[PDB]
Amino acid sequence: MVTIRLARHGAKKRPFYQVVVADSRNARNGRFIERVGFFNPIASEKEEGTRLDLDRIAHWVGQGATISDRVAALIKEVNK
Amino acid sequence: KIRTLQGRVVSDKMEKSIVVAIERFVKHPIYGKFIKRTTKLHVHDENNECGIGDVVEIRECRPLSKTKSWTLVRVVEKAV
Amino acid sequence: ARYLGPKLKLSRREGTDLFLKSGVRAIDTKCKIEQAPGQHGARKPRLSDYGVQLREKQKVRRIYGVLERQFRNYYKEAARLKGNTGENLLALLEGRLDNVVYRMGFGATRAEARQLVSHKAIMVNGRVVNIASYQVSPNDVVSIREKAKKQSRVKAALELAEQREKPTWLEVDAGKMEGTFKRKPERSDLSADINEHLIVELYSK
Amino acid sequence: NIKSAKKRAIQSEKARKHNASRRSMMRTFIKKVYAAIEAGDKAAAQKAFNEMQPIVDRQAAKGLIHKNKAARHKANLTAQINKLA
RNA sequence: UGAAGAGUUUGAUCAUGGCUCAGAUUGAACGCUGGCGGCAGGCCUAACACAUGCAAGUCGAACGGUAACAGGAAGAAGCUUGCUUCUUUGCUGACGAGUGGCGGACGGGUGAGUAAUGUCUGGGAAACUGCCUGAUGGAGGGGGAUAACUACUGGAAACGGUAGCUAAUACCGCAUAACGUCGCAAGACCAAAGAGGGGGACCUUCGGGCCUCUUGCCAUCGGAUGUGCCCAGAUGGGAUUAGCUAGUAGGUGGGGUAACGGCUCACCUAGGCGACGAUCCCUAGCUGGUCUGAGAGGAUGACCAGCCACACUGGAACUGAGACACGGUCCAGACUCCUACGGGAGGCAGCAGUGGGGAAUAUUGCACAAUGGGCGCAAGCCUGAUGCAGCCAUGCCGCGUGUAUGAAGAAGGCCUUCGGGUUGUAAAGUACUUUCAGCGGGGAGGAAGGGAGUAAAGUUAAUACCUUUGCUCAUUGACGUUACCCGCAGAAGAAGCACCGGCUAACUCCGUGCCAGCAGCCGCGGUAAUACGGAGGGUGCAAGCGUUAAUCGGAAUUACUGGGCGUAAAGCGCACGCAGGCGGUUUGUUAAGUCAGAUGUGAAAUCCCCGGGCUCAACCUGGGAACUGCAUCUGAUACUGGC
Repeated sequence: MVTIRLARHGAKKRPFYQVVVADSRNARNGRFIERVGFFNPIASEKEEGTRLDLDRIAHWVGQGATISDRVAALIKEVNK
Repeated sequence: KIRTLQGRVVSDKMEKSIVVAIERFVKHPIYGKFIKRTTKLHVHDENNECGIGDVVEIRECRPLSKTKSWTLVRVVEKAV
Repeated sequence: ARYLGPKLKLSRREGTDLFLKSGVRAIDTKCKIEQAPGQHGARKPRLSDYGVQLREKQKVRRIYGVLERQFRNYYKEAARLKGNTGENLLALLEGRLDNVVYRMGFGATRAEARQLVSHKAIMVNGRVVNIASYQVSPNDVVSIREKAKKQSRVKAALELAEQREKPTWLEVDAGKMEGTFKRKPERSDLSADINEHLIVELYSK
Repeated sequence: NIKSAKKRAIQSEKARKHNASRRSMMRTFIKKVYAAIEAGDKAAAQKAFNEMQPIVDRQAAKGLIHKNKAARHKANLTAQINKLA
């Protein structure tokens, strides 16, 4: 299915996430349809350390796309 | 808009087809020199108002047989 | 790796003091009584232009005690931001933590200041720092660590620093062992008796 | 013979015979319409088609021929049966 | 995101002309030598070949059952007379094996093949698909199977067979229904399964009614992503590889297939192809990229992403939504292993290790603790995926081997008619501070997510699942003797390599004696080579340094940026000329080329330019820029092209 998921980046110990719309078929790190922003689990001292287009998420929900629990916690991390 | 070319008949030896020559007539991208660059297509026509040496106008359409997708529109010079 | 070469023989070799064994005395100096040339000056050959570059390259690196590849990194960092490779290269060496500890007066030599960084006796932003190559940020506070703030050799370095002019780009309090690094080193108070028209011919190529 | 995959092989080999017997079963009904086209007889091929559609519709009900072949089996001959009917 | 210089033709000099050096990348390899950590890389070779083990399992919320563990019971007993190990009972939870469905086309691996209609940039129209998403619809009945299990049996074995018992979300008839199809219509076909969690009020042979939620089954077509078909542009070279094909060129028809089409059989016409290099061969996966240059360009496309082809040789079909199915099926060839001689079995280019090979590449490793994927709605299970350590300077980057003071300048060396110089403020002495290390102490973060209670007129039917900003708690560690800090002495335990007469920075002195030994050029050396070996001092770089291999930057010596042909590379001996290229002026016309405006396409990573994150950098990551073009739209209209 087409799903909204966290793509794994940042390499070792301090991971960094790119929030993408992708198909769950085959390859884990396969091709990705669209990016909607970035998420940092680590303190960055900036009030835009994490960035999301919540209206573009609502547009991809408007395509019937699946949501992942880690991205629901990211929508909570921008305080909805 | 659809793709259309002007060219000339180079063989009429078969009944329901004509062999048509088309050109690029453009500069070479690393020498500025004009290059004619001729390509041949096996064009469909069951009308038989044209023959070898006639200047002809052809259109891009669906495949009709193996490697054949271009068809006749009109005779451009009308020499006979 | 460490150079381990001589302290004052090199100062004499290029006719230019390196602040090595010479920063605090004028009498009883032990500087080999300012060595007259004897029969050596009459037997000194001329240096080549390739060697005149190398004499400058080594002098400018060794006065700050830095690594070659880091001095070359500063030559790439001085090329950007309309900084001039002949102008910001000096300010990049001068802006290292191992030289900020020296210009705050905590050590009477650069090696006695680098000692405090390498022994983790310094902190910046209240955090312990062991990196001598660290580039100190503007309006940030540098201080001696709690477990090192009683050193009489640092109180004695400050007893002498109270008699010196300070860089315009920083301040320091001799009581607190603490100072704000106000700005990156500036050409309005930064000057050196080095061949600034020659350091541009380096790494090219 | 290293991933203990042996049961899928017998389920596939059982399905081979079975799917071939599904095709054989409906091909026998098609064979009998083209034989009725050879019989030159009063509505005989239309009657042979009236018994064939429920055998191709069932063979399409789980897969096998349901993409376009069932819609061919229900249209490729429907003007020829109309003749001598 | 921007611009070289220097060694070198001689008795001189100036052209013309080739050679050379400082630099760099690497799955490198070798030798001297090697302190800490993190991050990356690590069998390219023999597409040769393996003993051993691992690597892919799983759901009881589809279920005939019960190999076990809890709890109850029964019982063989056990005895300690109130309970229990037993060891049986399938009851409840739950679950080994099987039935049933999914996963295995994920996870990965190799780069042999391929100059490819494959790949890359961009477009065309005609179809097919599971989960997902949307729309419109369906939920009746029967026949009996079939593992397991039970009793038999073919065989040396791999590997099965006979006869019976047994359930479903496994099988098959009959029924039922358009959105689907046949009959100009009346009419008719073709489907399937539920499972589990909770219950207020009310009734009850307290069995069910009735309420309800989450998640499933079937019907025939759209949407996304995916897959298939067509095409223009772009890709390495050689003709001392010149002829190619005739299933070939064009067409028609049958047969098959998801669409299209030579895909396939049969036939009709007579071609088609090559000069812009077909045919043939060599080398090579391609791209984002990697590295390098100011750039045009050059070399190279490991590891990481976006596609491909392949997995002992070759052919083939089937299974699934998807497989020309690498660990699936059949068959021969080769190779092998086993044999009870009757026959059989197998695939290290998944992770280790070994044999063979080679210049050369790790453990026959640790855990599943976090993350994705798989089964499962969730608990739980699996995972050489994933997390990590071990072994390897193979690369990147930071960082340790203390700081200060200490003399006509000691002991020891090297230079030295011997004046002095230099090792050297170095040492000894003294002061002074301990990072890293070692050892003991304390010890984070990676342990969230889920779960329990609490709260919510959550939605639903307010406390089934599930959701909720929060509060409160028991919990989960391979790495690990973690990071970080404390404590204890005590500078304590931590350094090489090549070179030093010119290009070429560092300076002498001794040995070798045209012999040995160096070299890129110079040439050296025939007993003052500071050119070969060593010593003292020094230079440079440093956990590296030198050497070799490949390929680049110097290179304006392949040429647009930015050359040559009288004498220094070369104008063809001459004329003619096919194929190809260029061509005076004026007024229109169409708007291809052109120019303008605008939109899409130009992946992530990577670079450049500008920032941010742990104490820095490595590493990670936000911004700006470009991807010159390609595709399409609407204008301009000089000039060329067409008219």
